[PDB]
Amino acid sequence: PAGNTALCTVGKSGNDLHYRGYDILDLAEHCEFEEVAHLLIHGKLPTRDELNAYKSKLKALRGLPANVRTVLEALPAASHPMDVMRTGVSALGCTLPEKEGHTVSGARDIADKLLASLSSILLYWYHYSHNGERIQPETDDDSIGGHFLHLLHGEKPTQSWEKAMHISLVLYAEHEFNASTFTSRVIAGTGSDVYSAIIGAIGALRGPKHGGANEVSLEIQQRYETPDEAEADIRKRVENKEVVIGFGHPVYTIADPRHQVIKRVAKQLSEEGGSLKMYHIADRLETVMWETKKMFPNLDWFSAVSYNMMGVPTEMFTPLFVIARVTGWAAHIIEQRQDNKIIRPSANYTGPEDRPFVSIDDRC
Amino acid sequence: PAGNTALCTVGKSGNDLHYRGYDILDLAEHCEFEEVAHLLIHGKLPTRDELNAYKSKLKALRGLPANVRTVLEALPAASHPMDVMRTGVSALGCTLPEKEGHTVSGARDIADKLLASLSSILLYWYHYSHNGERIQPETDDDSIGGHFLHLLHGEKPTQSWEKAMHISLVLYAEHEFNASTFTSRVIAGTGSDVYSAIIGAIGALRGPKHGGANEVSLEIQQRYETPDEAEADIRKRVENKEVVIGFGHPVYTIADPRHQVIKRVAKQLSEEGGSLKMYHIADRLETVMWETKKMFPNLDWFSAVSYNMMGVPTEMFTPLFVIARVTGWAAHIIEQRQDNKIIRPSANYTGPEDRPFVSIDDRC
Repeated sequence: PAGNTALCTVGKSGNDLHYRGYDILDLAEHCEFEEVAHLLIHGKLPTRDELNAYKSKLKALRGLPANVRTVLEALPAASHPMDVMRTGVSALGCTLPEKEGHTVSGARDIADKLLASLSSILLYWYHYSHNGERIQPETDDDSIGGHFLHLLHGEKPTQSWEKAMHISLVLYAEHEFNASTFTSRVIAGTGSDVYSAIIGAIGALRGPKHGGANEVSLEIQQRYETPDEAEADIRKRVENKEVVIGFGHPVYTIADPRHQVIKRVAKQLSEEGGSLKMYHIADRLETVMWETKKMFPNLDWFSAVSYNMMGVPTEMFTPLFVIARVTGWAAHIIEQRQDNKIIRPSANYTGPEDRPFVSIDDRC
Repeated sequence: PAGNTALCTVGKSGNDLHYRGYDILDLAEHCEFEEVAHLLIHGKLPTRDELNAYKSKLKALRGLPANVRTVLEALPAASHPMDVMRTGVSALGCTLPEKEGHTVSGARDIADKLLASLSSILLYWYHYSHNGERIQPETDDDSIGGHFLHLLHGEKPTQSWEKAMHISLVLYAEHEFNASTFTSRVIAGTGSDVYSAIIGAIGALRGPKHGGANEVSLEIQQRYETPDEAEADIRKRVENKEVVIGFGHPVYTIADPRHQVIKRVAKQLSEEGGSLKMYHIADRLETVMWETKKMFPNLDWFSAVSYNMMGVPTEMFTPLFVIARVTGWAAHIIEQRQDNKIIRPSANYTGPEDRPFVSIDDRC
């Protein structure tokens, strides 16, 4: 145990997930993502009136500073979209810096600014560099996911795509201690600013062993023409001691509770389109992965199908992880500041013993 | 048992520091910083021929890409200088990205580029934002330290200042696990890129509890006009249970071996310039902290004086710590990728026990 938290419980029964006491099943079923972002950042499920004010507040924070636009326009088309988000946030930190007091209130305002504008940072860079257009970040869209989709596709998404986006983001919002969250906490713990703690987190989430997962879940799912030929190739790959990504989890011993939710979303999204190809392939390999290895699918297995049905480019999967997870990060950064206990990390040495100094001419 | 390292031992005897088995006392007396950089990044103390080539390589790596310049130009004059580095390194990662393989050789290329240009990033921004000038970063100075001072002051430094920079930067080059180093290894343990690992480390080092203890050390020393007065106020604060920054260490139980070395450096700088007011106060307060609390001074006590004598603005203290410590971080990044073992932290839970969901219109 690396620290204390009041934020999140996962895997006590082998298959449960809670955000500040609330079940993720209930949260995914009923809440807009914004309700969950309010729970994490601002501490509680908002009333109706608290939600209205919060959604209006977020709606007005979607803009990009003139100088940030100049920063984004300078980043080449081939940039890792994660590095684009990292740079934009970094530039923003220089432009709207935290007040040197580091108030809880100030931390939340930054959280809320990042949350509203990360989509704008990504997609403004994307459309300028890829298409030569300076898009309008300040849409009339009423939700974060809906804003995302609008800015990506150049049109307002269906009510259907918006609701599924709410469910996606909620499932990804918080997950106790992991590499990115822990990083944010280590950075918060030195007395550093919110932006920096969020920027280290983003760098950790960029790593394919952490935030990359579903990018390759989609890569596996798209290899195969049919559910039969997927089955054959995977059990061939498992017999050759390959790790199939999208399966298993450190903490969970029985199931990832977010999976059943995202599978259901993927199913509806695939149906509504009229194409259940990719879904049936994922569903087959799920059965096959259990027969072969006794592994359950994690959230990153079917999120691949749901996102792709919504036309999300592969290289934007992790950036969406950042739009969702920034809410947990912001909660953890704030919690770390309040009980700023630190666990001094120390190592085990395996280098050479003390040895005499060799002079420069003496080492040739 | 957070991880294994072959890089550095700290306080095995209580007052000892080794970089790859070499004693810090020997390194600081005999090595150009470039030689310690080479030891941490490339693995060995270089032969004369290898140093000649390394310096020729670093001298030509001082440049700033056209797009990166444009990025730095958008950062307002009032940016934290650490946030400027953060942004600059961020944009550079988009510009000269690591190839997807993450080979050892490519990592060292990025560490070397970063080692050579961190000073260019910082000071191009400073002199554009503060003085309206586009400086030439590709100078003819023959050391990183000397390059820094040239771009800061607008003139080549004295030989003496150059050598003092060599020493300072050797002293700050590496220090086993700590917040910034551990952050670099967490980010690296996700399979993320060198820039991301370094950018998070910068974020951690920016916290006043970690990166800028010598800035507050300077504030302390500069409160007072005389040793006698300094002694009266600090011993009054100590009686009132105040913490005096620049004293103690979590690892060293006897002495910081880096202190003796920087004290000598600061003595020569203060004497060559003329003023000893600050030195005589720092040196006096050292005595007071010993008699009163049996606390020894750590490196951040006299490095204030020495950097001050070299005309370094206080806000550039921690940026200079980055120039030095990027060598350790880079070596630590390389190590985590080799002997890889996850991130994996866990928490104990203190939040609300499973509670019922209240639907939005029924909350109060």
